[PDB]
Amino acid sequence: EPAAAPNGISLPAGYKDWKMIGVSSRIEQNNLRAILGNDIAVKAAREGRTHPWPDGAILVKLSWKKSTHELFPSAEVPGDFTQADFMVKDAAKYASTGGWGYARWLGMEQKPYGANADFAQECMGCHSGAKAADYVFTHPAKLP
Amino acid sequence: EPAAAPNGISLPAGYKDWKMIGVSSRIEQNNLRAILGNDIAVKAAREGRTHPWPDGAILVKLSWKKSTHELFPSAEVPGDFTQADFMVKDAAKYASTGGWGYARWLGMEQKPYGANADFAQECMGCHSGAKAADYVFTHPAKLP
Ligand SMILES: [Fe+3]
Ligand SMILES: [Fe+3]
Repeated sequence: EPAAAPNGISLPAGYKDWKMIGVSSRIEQNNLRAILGNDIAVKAAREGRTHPWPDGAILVKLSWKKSTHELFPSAEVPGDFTQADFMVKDAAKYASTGGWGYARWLGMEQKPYGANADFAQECMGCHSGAKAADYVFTHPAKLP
Repeated sequence: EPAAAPNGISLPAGYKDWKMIGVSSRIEQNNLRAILGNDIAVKAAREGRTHPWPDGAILVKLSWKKSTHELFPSAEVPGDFTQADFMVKDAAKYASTGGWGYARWLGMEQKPYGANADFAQECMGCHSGAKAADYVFTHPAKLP
């Protein structure tokens, strides 16, 4: 089992089996990302209950290096897995980080990120830009 | 319910709840895609049972136009939904098209694509390029 994050959050088991909320590509990072969520999160996302997200909602963003497909150079496809970023909603328990518990695990080896238990202030530094949207940038992708 | 594709393939129910296989960005279309699969596909993907894919495997590629996040411009994020493309493995039934049943539904309106029952030959036009990988371009994204 991977080590916990320095703020005590354990790696959510089973996140590879979760349903999709969106996808993204970060230009500046040369990364492709999938955004998944547990069933609490997915229900919320689909029903628009995101002001705030419900307690128990977990979002995960999975990041891979962009490569190009060997048979189809215009297709940018995942290569190396770089990290898994989580946000766990618990309004009471993480009230100091805006009601979310942040945690990141690096690579296939899944080393928990962060020098100490205050690493999540780094997350907050950017995520506070989405404070109006409960610190979540992702808009759930449209599906019929 | 959406109409069946011209070759008789019905839209698979609950595809939006399928597990992820991968993601991609197609430079020449300015889209983002999510590649999901039914549980047969996902089990095959994860175990490397892709030479060939087993009968019953269904892959779906969901496509959105690329948009830029209003709060973070270097993040390309899904805009409008443009199409759902499906490949249904049945080596006997779809022997004429490489053992795969192809089908595409367009837009939020889920209009079946194709002029007639032979529309899949278009798909085979490019997919034949991936014949060494059982006509599947996608390489499952690697996760821990
Ligand atoms: Fe973030
Ligand atoms: Fe295709």
